[PDB]
Amino acid sequence: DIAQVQVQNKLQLAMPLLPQEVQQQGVSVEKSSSSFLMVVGVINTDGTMTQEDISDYVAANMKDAISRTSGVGDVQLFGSQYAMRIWMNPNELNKFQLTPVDVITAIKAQNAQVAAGQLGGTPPVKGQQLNASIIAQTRLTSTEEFGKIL
Amino acid sequence: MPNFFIDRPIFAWVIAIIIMLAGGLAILKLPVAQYPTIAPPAVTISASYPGADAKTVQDTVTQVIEQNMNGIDNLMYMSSNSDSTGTVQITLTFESGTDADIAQVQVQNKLQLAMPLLPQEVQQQGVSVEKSSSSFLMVVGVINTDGTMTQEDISDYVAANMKDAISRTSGVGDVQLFGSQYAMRIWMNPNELNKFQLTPVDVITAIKAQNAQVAAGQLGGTPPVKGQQLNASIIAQTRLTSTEEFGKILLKVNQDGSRVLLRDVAKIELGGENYDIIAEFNGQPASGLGIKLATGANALDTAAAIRAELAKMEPFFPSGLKIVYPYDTTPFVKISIHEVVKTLVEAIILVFLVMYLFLQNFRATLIPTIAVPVVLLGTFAVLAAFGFSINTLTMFGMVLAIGLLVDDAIVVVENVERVMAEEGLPPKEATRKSMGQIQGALVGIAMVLSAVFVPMAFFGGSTGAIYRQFSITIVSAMALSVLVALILTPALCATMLKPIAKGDHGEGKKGFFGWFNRMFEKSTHHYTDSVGGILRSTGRYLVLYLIIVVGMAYLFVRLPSSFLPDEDQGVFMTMVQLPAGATQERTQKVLNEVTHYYLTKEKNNVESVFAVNGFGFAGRGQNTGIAFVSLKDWADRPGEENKVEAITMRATRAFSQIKDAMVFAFNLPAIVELGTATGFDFELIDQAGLGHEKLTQARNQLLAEAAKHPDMLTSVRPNGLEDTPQFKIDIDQEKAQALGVSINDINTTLGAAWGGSYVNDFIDRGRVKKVYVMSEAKYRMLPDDIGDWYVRAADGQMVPFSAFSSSRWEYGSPRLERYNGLPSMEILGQAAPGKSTGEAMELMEQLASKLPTGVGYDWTGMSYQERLSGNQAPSLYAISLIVVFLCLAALYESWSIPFSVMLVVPLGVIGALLAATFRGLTNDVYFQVGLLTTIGLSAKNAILIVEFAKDLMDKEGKGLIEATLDAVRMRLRPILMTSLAFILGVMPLVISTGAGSGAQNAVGTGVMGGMVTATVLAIFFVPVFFVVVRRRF
Amino acid sequence: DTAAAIRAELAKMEPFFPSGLKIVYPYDTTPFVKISIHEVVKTLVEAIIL
Amino acid sequence: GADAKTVQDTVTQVIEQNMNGIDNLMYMSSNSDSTGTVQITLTFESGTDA
Amino acid sequence: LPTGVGYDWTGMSYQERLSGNQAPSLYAISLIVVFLCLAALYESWSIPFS
Amino acid sequence: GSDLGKKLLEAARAGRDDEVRILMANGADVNAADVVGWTPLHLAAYWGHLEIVEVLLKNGADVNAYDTLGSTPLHLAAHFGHLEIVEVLLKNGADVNAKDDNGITPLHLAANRGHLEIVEVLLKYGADVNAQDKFGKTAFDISINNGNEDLAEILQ
Repeated sequence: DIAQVQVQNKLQLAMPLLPQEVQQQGVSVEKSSSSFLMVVGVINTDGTMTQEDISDYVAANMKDAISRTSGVGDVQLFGSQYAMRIWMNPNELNKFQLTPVDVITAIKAQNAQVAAGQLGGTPPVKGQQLNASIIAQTRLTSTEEFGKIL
Repeated sequence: MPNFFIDRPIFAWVIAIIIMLAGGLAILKLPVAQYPTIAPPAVTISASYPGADAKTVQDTVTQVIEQNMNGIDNLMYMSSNSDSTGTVQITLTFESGTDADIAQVQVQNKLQLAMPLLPQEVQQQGVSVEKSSSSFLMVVGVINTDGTMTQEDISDYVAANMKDAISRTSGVGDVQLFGSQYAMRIWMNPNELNKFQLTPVDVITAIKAQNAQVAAGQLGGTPPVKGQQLNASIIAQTRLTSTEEFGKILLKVNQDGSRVLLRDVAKIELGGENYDIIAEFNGQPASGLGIKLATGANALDTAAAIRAELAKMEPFFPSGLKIVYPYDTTPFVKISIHEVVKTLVEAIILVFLVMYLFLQNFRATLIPTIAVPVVLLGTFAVLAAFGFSINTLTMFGMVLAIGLLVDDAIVVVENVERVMAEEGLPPKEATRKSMGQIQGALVGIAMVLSAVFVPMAFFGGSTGAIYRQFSITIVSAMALSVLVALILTPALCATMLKPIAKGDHGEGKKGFFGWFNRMFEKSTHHYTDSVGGILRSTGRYLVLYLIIVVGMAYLFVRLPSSFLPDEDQGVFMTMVQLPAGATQERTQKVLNEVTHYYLTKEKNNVESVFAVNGFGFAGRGQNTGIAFVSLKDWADRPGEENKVEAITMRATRAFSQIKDAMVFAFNLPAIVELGTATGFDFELIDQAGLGHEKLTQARNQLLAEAAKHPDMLTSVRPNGLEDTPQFKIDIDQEKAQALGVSINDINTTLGAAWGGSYVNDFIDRGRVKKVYVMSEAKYRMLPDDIGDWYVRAADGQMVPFSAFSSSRWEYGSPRLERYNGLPSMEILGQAAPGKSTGEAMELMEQLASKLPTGVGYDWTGMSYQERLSGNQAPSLYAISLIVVFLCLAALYESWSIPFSVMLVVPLGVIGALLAATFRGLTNDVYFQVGLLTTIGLSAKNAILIVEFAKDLMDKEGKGLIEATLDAVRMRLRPILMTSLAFILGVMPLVISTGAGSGAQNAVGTGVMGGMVTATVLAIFFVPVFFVVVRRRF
Repeated sequence: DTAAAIRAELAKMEPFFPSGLKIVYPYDTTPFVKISIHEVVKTLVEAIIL
Repeated sequence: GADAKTVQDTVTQVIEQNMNGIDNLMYMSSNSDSTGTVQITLTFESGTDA
Repeated sequence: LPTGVGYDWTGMSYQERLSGNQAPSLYAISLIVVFLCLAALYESWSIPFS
Repeated sequence: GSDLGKKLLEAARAGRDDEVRILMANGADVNAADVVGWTPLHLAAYWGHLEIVEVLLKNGADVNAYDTLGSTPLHLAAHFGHLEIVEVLLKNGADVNAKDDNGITPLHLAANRGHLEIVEVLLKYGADVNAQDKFGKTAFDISINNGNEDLAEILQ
């Protein structure tokens, strides 16, 4: 424990030096044995479930609840979560005089959760009878909403 | 051993002396706290994304810190609560015995790696991991009579000057603050930025550029040239110190040469960081800071040092500053620990005089007055060596041990006084001859009592941490009692005693002593003849045993369970909850009414009121509110009508008339950090990706189905909040580009205008304070003033929010709670007055099986511990019974004899079950420990009867009946002495009103009620059981 | 103890699995360490019998 | 780049503001240079686990 | 010195006066503990005094 | 503002028929309004609690009532998919071609989500398929941005 603490008191000096493409993917520091304690498989007896679909269910509904278990230091996933993988086409990007950076800016501008504020906030005025929370943008939550991105 | 300490008495003394010094070296060094740390450790990750809602937080801060809390040791919960103010609070909970420091670093670290997943607006405000105790040793409030100040000035004077001064205090721990220290605020008027063609974005830049700190370097800086004789640091423009300077920073300069400033656009002040917490001390605008003490520090000395640091600074600060103490619990700790010391010294006095009533000898009475204190002081030493402290538990553990301490002394004293009278022996030989009857009995009693109490220390939970205090204390107190009974007491009886004439059973000369001796002999003859008549006829007095057992089992099931009683700590609390969408002015109107009540109708009992708006329990919104009501000293609140059990009911009945507000007055629980009320913390979870709305449907459904069983469920409450009105702005992405507007400018405008923006840091009097830029209230209260806000396009032309956006209303949660990563909603409740808790548990985990698909349940709080336990008590007490039977067979050298002792358990239990029902007490932990003490001393009084008898049948061959009669004759005297002494010492604990009444009574009622029966029933049934078991074997 | 905590937490999810999902255990060393101590327990019992 | 007083107002005096509440601490010194470098040296009682 | 200007020791100079204040009680504890051992071994309050 | 309107409002969003009819028996204001301008009709439509909406307008509740922004119970029933309530509010005299401050009719709110049943129900009663919000958007342009072909076929 104090070993992990000493190790991770030295990363706190290095993380500022790493690129924002690493910090944003998540750095990990963990006690662990080198061998697997146990492997837990998930299958669809009937069908209609691709590896992607079982991997997502596993990563979402059963992985974070096990890594919180006491004794478990590392949990590897034999698959991966879902993600709005956005496959692009250069022959349709030059046709419109675009580039990947212009797609990225649009995405991280239109998929956002904003600190809009608070109707009837604080400090208020004398004679206010309303209090409410403003809502401007949200995360697009689906596949058809990423298509309407301008 | 004892025969060693007869010709070697001085040796004994130096032991006693030592274990007195070792005690005195502790009472000076032992910490004094009201309760120890029994709750499971918990650390609260707190964050604030300001100007936000519950889903923004839930999807940016809470779901992120929750996916990255991996690799934590001894974890139980991952609870979470996200609010609409932007405050997120995640609560972990680690098993008992877990170190809080190691856990806290594991959390801090797994979070410091999850920090570059959150926005660039939470990192600035930062997240603050800290331990959860919710136990304020005391609160300190600061008032201004003159009225010149506000909350934000008193709070700043408290932070810049006092918080540090009282943090260096000895044993002070963490220091929390009410209000906020100065922060300079820039209130913008959109019609003035609309005039100069500006936005609340060029302001952000003008402030981030003209308040930063810049580095330059040095003159003569190495690597230098040959001949340089000067090195000197260089200083470019640094941070801004005064508000006036902030009015000089330049935003633009028009083509006409006019210079635009902030003074011409904004209104600059020094206010607070968050205007949401509003404190009032009896209507006076006030502030304050809460103090919770460190681990291993005396609360009394800590509070006396705080009150001294605050008087050391009383004159320095301006006129209009008064220091007050609304919430202080040390005036109750001093009493609650001082009202048991006068109980112990009263018990030693009562046994000093009982032993002058029966023995009639000054010297024979000094012996327990020397032993009992030695044992108590050695008990304090053993507490110190183990790290334990002085509490209401570690003291009420040695209070209801005092019987086991007086018994092991007067047993030795009166037996030698009996031998000296019946055989004319001198003290030395009489003590060398008596202890030959008892020195095995005391060891067996030690083993038996160790088996009776030790299992209580393994109970496995939070309650285990209480039972452990009790068990350690009593076990140490009896282990030292037996030792001083084999070490010191005999050496004292061989030296301080005085010889007397044979056959002098005790006659007295003239006064109450002659009448007493004579009536005692007469009543002893009567009791001997009565017990003989009983032995002549069994069945009766053996079928009455089954009557007693059945009645005891009947009383044991009609006795409500509990944990710890609520008592009068001199302070209580009041909660205000208005409808959803309620503002600060309404809640302050309600709190003014509450204060007016408490200061007009109950000013004879109430001394002060500290009303806090925005600081409620189960919510920090604009809707909630709380008040800490402080009362006068108990001497000024005589009677039972001026206690909290009554003020709470009057206040609740009076505030039930407050319309459009749920108001609730309640006393403080003994363990604030713990839950109580025999309730349960149930909670629904969506494990199939359902929304919040379907989960609300399922919750309302389960509730509508839980009012169907009022036979075992009374008040099934949702602890959270119901959805409320919220404002939705739906931007049009097309018209934001056609008019040439940047959306990251639209959103920046909206947020910095309506929610606030931490821009930068500035200096004030050598201290760092924040810079907030917000819209003036007048312009951010209602819709239809949105369009008054202009954002500038790239063409230079300024466009209103009306061209981009449409608006709408939507019912949506202000508070979103989680449990172990998954969405969730908590449910409270309590079983009906006649039913248990496990029955309600099984019910609404049968009702939950009828919920929609994807909705599960879980138990938290005090209900999570009852599932990993429940079968521990019978198991541990069964192995205790086995150890007792074996330790008694080893003592009597027989497998049959032990039962004559094991049948007096239901004698001292029914008396307590009767007293607790006649006075209306519950099955508290104090009552259980009292049951065990009565059992212990009943078995101690019975073991010696059996030992004496079995010894008269072997050493003398007197026979069964004759031996039994002579034994009950011998042991009658000390039994009454013990019972009477302890009953008198405990009577005050039953008469007690005011301070520690619910605890002193809970202890003494049961102790006395069970002792009367274990006395007047054990002198008749144990010889019956002895002769029965001997006939049967 | 860790494997038990797991095989429990999994049981805490099966009722909420969609139609078709099944849990399998293709690799676990613990079924060997509570049999290797059992075949020696019964051995030292046979020892006192003999 | 910061001078000796800026770091006191920003770094040293806010950390020695939080360093109160610790177990078995004999004393604490601090130093604040002109290069911005800052040191805070806490000294605990003997026998304490570092 | 002027008012509001105090002094305190650190380093080895903390331990020097800590020991100077420890020794008085040490000589007493080590004296009233040989008294008791001798009284024990010989069972006389006079032998230890002599 | 009155003690009967507050109970009506607390009961309509809760889904309690006996209590709402009892409140209306003692002379409760069915056209009461929350601080935002939402009557028991608005809440019954937002949360889909019929047996309340049929019970309110039977007692003179204003169906075409508009809140502090211009939204009517249709906008709320059409934005969420309550057909049993849309075909009822229209039967009791609800303006299918209503317009709030923003100009959005129940067509834009039923198309932005894709409730083709309710879009059929609304075009059955004369919903202008060429109306506009303040941005210049018909239900057709909305169906096209969302990319729903069914609605594209519905509007010809």
